[PDB]
Amino acid sequence: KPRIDMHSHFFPRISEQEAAKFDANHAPWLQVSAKGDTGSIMMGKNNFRPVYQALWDPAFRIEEMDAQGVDVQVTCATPVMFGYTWEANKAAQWAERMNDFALEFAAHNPQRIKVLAQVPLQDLDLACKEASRAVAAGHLGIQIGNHLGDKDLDDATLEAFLTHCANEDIPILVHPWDMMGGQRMKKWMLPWLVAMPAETQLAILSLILSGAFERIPKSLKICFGGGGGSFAFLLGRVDNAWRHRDIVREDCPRPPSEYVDRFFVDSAVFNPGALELLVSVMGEDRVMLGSDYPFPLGEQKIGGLVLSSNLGESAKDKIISGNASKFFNIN
Amino acid sequence: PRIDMHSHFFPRISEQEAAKFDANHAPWLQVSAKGDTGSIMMGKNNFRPVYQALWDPAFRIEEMDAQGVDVQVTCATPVMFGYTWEANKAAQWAERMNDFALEFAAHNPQRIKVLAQVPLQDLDLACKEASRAVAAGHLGIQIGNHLGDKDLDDATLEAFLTHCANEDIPILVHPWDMMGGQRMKKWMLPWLVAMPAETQLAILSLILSGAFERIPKSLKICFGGGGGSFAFLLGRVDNAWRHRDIVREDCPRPPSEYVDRFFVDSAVFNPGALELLVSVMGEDRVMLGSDYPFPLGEQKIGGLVLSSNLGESAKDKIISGNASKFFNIN
Ligand SMILES: [Mg+2]
Ligand SMILES: [Zn+2]
Ligand SMILES: [Zn+2]
Repeated sequence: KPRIDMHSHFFPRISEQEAAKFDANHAPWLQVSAKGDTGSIMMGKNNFRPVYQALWDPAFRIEEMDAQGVDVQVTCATPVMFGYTWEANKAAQWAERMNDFALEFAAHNPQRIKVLAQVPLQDLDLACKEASRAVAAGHLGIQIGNHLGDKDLDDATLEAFLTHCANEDIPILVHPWDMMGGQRMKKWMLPWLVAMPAETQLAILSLILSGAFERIPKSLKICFGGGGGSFAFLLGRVDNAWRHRDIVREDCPRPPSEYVDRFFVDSAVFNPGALELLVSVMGEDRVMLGSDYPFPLGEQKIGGLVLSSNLGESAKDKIISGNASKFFNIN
Repeated sequence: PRIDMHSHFFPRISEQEAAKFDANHAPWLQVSAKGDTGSIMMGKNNFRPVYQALWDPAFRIEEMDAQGVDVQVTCATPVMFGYTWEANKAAQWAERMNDFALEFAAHNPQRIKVLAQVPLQDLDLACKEASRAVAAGHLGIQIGNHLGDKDLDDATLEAFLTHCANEDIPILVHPWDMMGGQRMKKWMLPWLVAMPAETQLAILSLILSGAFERIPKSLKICFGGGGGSFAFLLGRVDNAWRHRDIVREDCPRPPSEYVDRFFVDSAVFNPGALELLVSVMGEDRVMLGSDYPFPLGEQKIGGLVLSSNLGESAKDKIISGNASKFFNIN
């Protein structure tokens, strides 16, 4: 009965040169200090965002997985690696290259470290190919971004991808990215605080209200990050709209709240009360422990929030261990 | 007693009276022969179908009797903001609407009270208009968090709040639609996603910019629709403030400390969500709002509060207490 944290990130050892072979303006790459303790994700010549050793160093990662008490970690690509705006073939190469890095990262000790794969989601055919290929090679599932430009999960291209995954029994983690807002949310990390949970909610409602869950096989294992954003809280607002407006009701047959039996969320909500509403809405079976390691905005003491909760001992075990062992079939 | 502090009206404006300001941007009210329906018209195009309750105080009174609702605070439909029009035309528009709300109210000023609207695109015009209208009998103001082309929180908006803080003008802040552009086209998603989020953004903008430090605690200000997702996501904000010096930069106390500087209405449509809202705002800072008459307003006004596991003093505060002191209503 170990701790399994199923939402962490990594960034591969890519040089400006190798990145430039893909796109000297848009391919992210990794610059490490000469010491080797600090580092920066770089976009072309520009500095994207400063980072640290646990993101790229698998040996170093463990030592922190030890002091935190985490026994198995699922990790996946930092969202800046997605490449959804690039040209299909170039992106398909990129995903493959990235997914091999993830295996090299993982293979250092593939018992405590599982990976998820990225896919050229702008191109359905290549995206399925990469998903299958990658899982067959070791990955325990896929992580995708919650939208693709003006396409939300209700889009047929994205509904088809989910359907491929269900049929192939490949678990998906859905991550918000490329946040809405435009020029309204520069300061104070507002995009992490306002737009990310809104993106996630939108993803979730898009599946539910479009009807998608009626068409997508119940075998689909799908998980949303950040506790489903602000979903659980505004659900009542949503049922109410379904109950009193035909246009909200058109493509959605059952009341939206019944659909929480079709997906999973992570536990990253940062507040005991918020976590108790979340479990209430989702059930102890559908909530998995996620940290967002090693980003500053993640919980510094992984598992801490759940562990301190006024929750059943069985509930805690599930969220901390049980649910992801099933979901990702880690054993 | 029982107060509804969140609701709307629209005026009996003809196409021609509208035409004066604009015959294609100023909205007007079309009414059927069997005056039970009709709709808000923009130019000559149907803008939105509208039930008789949205005008006619008489009819509303009778619905206010069915619904056990003793007093109602009602303000403009966001359509008639016009925070995009030229500063002066919008001040003249603002002027008229605020009179319309006064004739609407002069049909039962015990049971019907109104807030005014401002030409927020111009600080002075908006300031003056505000002072005038409360003096005219409006119990306060409703503003959006937007202008249509605004960025939601700058030193300008802060200045306005300060004016109202000083002249004791109470404020209801009401959310905008457009955040997600060419997305959210179906299922009323702007109402379900964009609006909650806008409202959380308005709140967090006051808190993280440090505005509450520079604003007189006499500021009386309420956020619509439960504060959007604010209460549920507050944990996330505190965590950021604690681990990112940039979040902390202009915010000297943890953001959750500032909940004593503002109010929220209770429309969260769910008992579990209402308990959490209360746990965060405290029973003293949540008021009963229905968003009547709109289809997405609560249908049985008060029902979620009345039917809850809150205390009994708690319920009297939400139903009655808070709104009495907030607006000054006895
Ligand atoms: Mg589309
Ligand atoms: Zn993440
Ligand atoms: Zn409203």
